[PDB]
Amino acid sequence: SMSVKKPKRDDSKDLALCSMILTEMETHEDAWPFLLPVNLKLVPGYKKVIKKPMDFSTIREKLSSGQYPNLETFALDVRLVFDNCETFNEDDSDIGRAGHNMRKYFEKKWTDTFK
Repeated sequence: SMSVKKPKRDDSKDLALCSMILTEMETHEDAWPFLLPVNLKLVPGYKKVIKKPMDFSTIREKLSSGQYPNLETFALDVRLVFDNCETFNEDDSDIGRAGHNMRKYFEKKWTDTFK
């Protein structure tokens, strides 16, 4: 409350650490469905169904240009990429499996880097 603060958690490295995580996601072999925005002209249904499209390149640009206020807003966009993927793709598809693999990969790096 006013003039009553919890001890200040050091957030000075968060930008660099989220960048490193994102590099590792970018270079994973199963990243390929996620590297670029889904082409809304060429993928029937995507535009209407997926209200907030997100992809690694778009997160990378947001990150590089100070559009994440804190590390939680960064994790929300990463999770959105996987949530969108589950919304649109069957679990038993290459892309569906890719999404589950990447989300697992991300959540471990997240916990190990910050928790």
